[PDB]
Amino acid sequence: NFDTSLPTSHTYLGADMEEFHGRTLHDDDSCQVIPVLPQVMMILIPGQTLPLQLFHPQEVSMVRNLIQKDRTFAVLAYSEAQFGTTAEIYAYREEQDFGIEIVKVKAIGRQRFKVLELRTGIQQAKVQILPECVLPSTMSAVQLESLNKCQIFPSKPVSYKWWQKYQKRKFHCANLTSWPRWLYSLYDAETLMDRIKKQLREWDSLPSNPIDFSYRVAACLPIDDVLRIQLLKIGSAIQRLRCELDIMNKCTSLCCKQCQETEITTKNEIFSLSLCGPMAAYVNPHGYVHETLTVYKACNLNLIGRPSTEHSWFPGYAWTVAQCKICASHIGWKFTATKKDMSPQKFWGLTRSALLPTIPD
Amino acid sequence: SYNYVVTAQKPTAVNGCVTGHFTSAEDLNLLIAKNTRLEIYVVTALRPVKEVGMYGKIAVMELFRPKGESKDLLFILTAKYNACILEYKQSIDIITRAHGNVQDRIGRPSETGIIGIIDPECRMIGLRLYDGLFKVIPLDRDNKELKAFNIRLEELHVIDVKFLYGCQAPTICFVYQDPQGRHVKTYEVSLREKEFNKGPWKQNVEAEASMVIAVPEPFGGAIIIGQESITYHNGDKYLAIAPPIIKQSTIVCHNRVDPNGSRYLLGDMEGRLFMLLLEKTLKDLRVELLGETSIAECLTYLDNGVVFVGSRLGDSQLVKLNEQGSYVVAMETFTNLGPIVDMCVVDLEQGQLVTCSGAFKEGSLRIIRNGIGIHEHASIDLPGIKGLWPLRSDPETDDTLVLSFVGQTRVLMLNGEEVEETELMGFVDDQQTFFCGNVAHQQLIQITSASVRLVSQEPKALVSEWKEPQAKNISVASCNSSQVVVAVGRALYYLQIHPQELRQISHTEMEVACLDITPLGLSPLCAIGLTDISARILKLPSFELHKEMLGGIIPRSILMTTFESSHYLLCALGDGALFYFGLNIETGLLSDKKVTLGTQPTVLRTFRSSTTNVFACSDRPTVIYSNHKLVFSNVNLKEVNYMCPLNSDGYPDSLALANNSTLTIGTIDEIQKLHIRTVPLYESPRKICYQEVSQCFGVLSSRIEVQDTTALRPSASTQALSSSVSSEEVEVHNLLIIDQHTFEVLHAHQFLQNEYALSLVSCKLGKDPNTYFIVGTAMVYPEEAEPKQGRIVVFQYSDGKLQTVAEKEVKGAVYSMVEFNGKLLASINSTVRLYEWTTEKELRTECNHYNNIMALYLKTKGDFILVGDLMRSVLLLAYKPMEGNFEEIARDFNPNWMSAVEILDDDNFLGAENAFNLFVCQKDEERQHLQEVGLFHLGEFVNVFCHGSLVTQGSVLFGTVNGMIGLVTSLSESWYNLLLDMQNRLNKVIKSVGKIEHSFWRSFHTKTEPATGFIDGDLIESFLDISRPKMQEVVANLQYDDGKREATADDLIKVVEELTRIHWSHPQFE
Ligand SMILES: Nc1cccc2c1CN([C@H]1CCC(=O)NC1=O)C2=O
Ligand SMILES: [Zn+2]
Repeated sequence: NFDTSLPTSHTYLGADMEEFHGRTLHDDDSCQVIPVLPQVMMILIPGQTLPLQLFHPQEVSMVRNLIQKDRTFAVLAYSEAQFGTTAEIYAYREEQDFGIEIVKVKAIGRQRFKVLELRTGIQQAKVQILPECVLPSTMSAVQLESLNKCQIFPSKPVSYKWWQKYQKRKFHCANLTSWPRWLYSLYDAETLMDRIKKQLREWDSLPSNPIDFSYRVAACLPIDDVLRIQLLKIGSAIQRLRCELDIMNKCTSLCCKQCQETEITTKNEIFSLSLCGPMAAYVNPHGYVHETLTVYKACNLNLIGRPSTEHSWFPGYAWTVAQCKICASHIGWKFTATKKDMSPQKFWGLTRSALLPTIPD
Repeated sequence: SYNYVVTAQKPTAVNGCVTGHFTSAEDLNLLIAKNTRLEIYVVTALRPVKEVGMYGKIAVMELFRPKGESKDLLFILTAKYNACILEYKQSIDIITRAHGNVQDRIGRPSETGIIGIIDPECRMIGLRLYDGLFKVIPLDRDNKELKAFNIRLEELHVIDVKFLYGCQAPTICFVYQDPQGRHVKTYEVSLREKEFNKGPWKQNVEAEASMVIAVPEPFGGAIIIGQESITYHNGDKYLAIAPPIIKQSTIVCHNRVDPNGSRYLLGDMEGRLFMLLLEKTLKDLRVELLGETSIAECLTYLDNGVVFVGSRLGDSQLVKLNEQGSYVVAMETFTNLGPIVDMCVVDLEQGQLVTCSGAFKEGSLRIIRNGIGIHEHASIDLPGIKGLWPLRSDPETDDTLVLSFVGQTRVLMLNGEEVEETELMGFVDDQQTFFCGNVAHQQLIQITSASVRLVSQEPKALVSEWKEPQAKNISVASCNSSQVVVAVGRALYYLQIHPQELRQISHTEMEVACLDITPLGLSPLCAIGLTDISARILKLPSFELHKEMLGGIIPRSILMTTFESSHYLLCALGDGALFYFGLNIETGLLSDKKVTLGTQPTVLRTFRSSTTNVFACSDRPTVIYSNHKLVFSNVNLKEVNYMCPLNSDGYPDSLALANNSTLTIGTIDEIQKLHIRTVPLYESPRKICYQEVSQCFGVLSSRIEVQDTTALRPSASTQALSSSVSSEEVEVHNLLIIDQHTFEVLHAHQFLQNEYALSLVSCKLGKDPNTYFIVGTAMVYPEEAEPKQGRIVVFQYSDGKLQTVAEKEVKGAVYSMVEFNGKLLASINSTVRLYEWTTEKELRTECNHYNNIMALYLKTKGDFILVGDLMRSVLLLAYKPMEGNFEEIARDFNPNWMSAVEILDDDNFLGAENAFNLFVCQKDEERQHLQEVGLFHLGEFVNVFCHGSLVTQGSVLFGTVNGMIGLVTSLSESWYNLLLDMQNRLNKVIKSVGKIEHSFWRSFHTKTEPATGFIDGDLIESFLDISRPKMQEVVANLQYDDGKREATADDLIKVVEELTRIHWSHPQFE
């Protein structure tokens, strides 16, 4: 095998970046005016990491000044745009060697917002912060006071009766309400997270806070720009986790987005080469961003040009352009090992914008 | 949209219960919390003394005595973190010594909930609200604002905490859990440093230990209750028992019996009451099983071995604990409607409410009617009674009851409480009697069909007789103290009463079904009822008319009577109608005013209860009054054919009631009240609906059986007359068929093993004349998180049997069902599905709608459908008849736990949502967006809404976890504006217990926002109780509405009173 922490540290971007201890948040429902960077297209998720490479003096100004000292710009989901996410710069290097100015930055998604107005070649967006909606348990409202003492349980051994036990003791006071234990169970952050864990385990810990967890798996899920806007629209951790379980059951195959009815890969094949997941965002040399998904097998693709390690997002591997056999539409890349001792000798990296999740039959 | 929320039944379930010396140092009090209410009793060998209402859910309530104080003070903490210290004052005030809001800006509320504790030396209140922190309020005389400070806790998951006794400083003892397990620790609170100090001792306790008990100051130390073990600690002494007798369940409440701490009471999760004993210094522990009580939430030992068992799941109790080995026995029961888990209304057209109340062994049906009750003292088996008269065998008080049957009369003598049938000399007993009673000149009178008999008193004899000149059959009679007016079919005669003689005076003729001559000594006025169908008035001696006409069935009863000092005439119809006209004492003209009471013909009698009221017999018996307007008021009895007043040496100011097979003698309640009938089921009722043609209710219910599979006790569902089947604890679901009159369990159907019954409905479908019970089920497996299969079962109850008329398998859970224009509308998982009912007698899917949300809630008006889920997402849908299809109209995703929804009207939706709130969504392109037009912090968890009528526009009732019943109704914008002013001005004037601002209380809470579009009728109605100068203070700047003007106290007094009349009145506490 190879070092799984390497892809998330974006080593292909260069040697070293000055780091900033990020602590600026805007309070809920507020109206903020934030810069929007040109030619950035992606739907960015809170906690997700975003690397960039800037060449236009336009861009290079926006950031140079951003560094002092908000460090945050706005990323938009394009339908143009109804919603988006604040991204805060946590690392930055400014190379002007050969007299050519490049700015490389690593930002992280922070807050979800609703677009009010969009003014202008740099954009500034009028933006209302959407609150992260945090709810107690379903039972904390109807819970008998006498049974409060039992709400903490002995912790789970590192085994399924424990969950039957958990369900029986935590949701006991359902009897006071008009629904069963097993219903309240389907809105229980702790349960849902566990059900999601097991699926994510087949791609082999992680956050314990439901908000974080729900945002971490949100960024892993290979879905399409129209479905990504949906979860982004979602304000609740619970509804995020739920909806996320839905996709993981309902979306087994992955097809060419362009010619639509053509299978590239399946759930079975998805694996986390990156520590972060089966999917992360990566910049190419011209500054374009790709959320690429690592799979073992991929069908109906043609390979053109020569395997190359040039600017490779996976140190140790060379990339070859892969495209849909039918439509010729560029679906992603095949990665091959350069050492005969490395595990995965090949894997496919598929760009998310090129795919369409399908529920077969 | 603008709504009025008012309570119709205050919360009945007990939150907490404390004793101590509060009223006086001498008194011993029991203090009982019922959510937002606080009842104060004095213990005796319980006298209610004072009840008050917080603007707050009572979450902590302790008694304590500060140094150099003469009686205990009371600490309350509300769920909104309103603290206060309260004092009783003798008419009676509860005063606020101290108060303040102990909330923190930061702070994750602890999983184990709020915990309030006061140390033994009354130095401080210790508050555990959040993980990591321990809040301390010093009890210094000069801390009126309850300002406080926090101490950091290394331990983040504390299960339970108490201060200990007998320490050289205030000391907390607590059980906490971390990665290595569960442990007890102690900390010393350094008063000077304001910080924790290394405690006296600490100790890995039982895995499931959860209850801390601080033992008083001989032994001191702490007791720890767990799942299998009870353990004692102090310094480094240590005692551990693990008796079998506590194996079976979980100890969840406790209380100290005596100061010594020798004995403790312990309450199971399942009804068991234990006694724990400390054996003596301290050498051992022993548990004893006292027996079964209501499932206890809280226990208090009072005195003379009497114990208060505060229940939430059932009725609360008083239990007497009585060699022969320890036992406990029930003394008293106190009504709990708590968990109102579902309800329905019978007689929407009286009007009674039926609930599914309680849980496990406490499960019951509650039947709730408003009305005047009757205490019965005696019953006599005599079939066929057709008249009742009180009478007086001797010149003081009645002692004779005369009853008539078809062509027969019988006389009953009364000696105290013993009734003996006798003969009255002078009274013929072979005819049916039309009137008899006491008359003028020391005499007695019997008016039969044949003749009219004047009888003397001392040696009783027939002194004078009167019969028709042609010896004909009398059709109707009427007589008062001194006059007689008898009708003979075609014409009628006027007669008088003088000593020894009754001689005629008038001999008229008619163009007659009832008469009256009640004087308002001699009445110069006469009431008549004639194919001419009119209530005619006639002059005495003269007979020469006023009149009125009624049109349409012949009138049965007529009466002239006086309410207040106004005069009326009453005429009751043979179809069940009642007409009430205004009268003219000297003139004779009549005016105005009608009401129906029940199709069986009505009979009217006078009685005194200082003034005069009228009893009306029919299918529904009714008392009438009054305040210069007249009032309907139902009597809590099944039909009574006849009544009369009875005042005896044995039955003073009492009543005699006769129906078809029984005569009853009873006293009659002065005020109305709520009459609750309880049908214990000994299992959890889950749904109810009312099938009128089968005259019975369907009730979904479940019971808990334990593995090899068998029940824990006899249940409704195991003790039905007939029963059918479909063929570690488990759940067994049934449909019960409960008879509507006798509340017998007529039938129990039992669903499939692991089949969960979720929804129920009674209805007609398509072109089928039958009414069906229709259950929605779901298949519940432990391995399977998401429901993947379920049934819709269509049952029919004919004869004594439940038949299965049809099934429909469905690829998921049937959460909800509503009958929808003769079709069946069912929500299955995340689909909403509409079914047609064919002639093949099968449910055949017409259409189907998938949503982003699991269709938990379904409600309909006309063609509109409201779809909702646990998470508070609502969808408005429209069935399109020409499309055979659904259409989403509006939608609103706004994430909060939601517990119940209802449609108010085409454009407005009511909902209950997290932290005991109510909200209202309004319909009015991108106007598929619903607007939030009303919020209100209710203070209850609503389970069920239903359209109803208790007796403002429309009416929605709600039932609640704490057992409170509420009412919601619409107000015009004009009234909302008026009442909003009023609330604010009433807020300036009314003293609130913990000095909590009404505004803060009603503010929508989770986030916090002000209340809106809701009027607290509970607050408005208190306007009536403030002083006359305060009433005028409040109405100083209010615009009333006619055609507007400065409102007066009297305009408001009558406005608020009309308002009190739309729900049941509250009972006085004392
Ligand atoms: N050279 C070139 C020119 C235009 C686009 C792109 C490239 C290389 N590249 C990707 C290829 C896969 C990788 O591992 N790193 C990259 O940077 C592109 O997306
Ligand atoms: Zn293609």
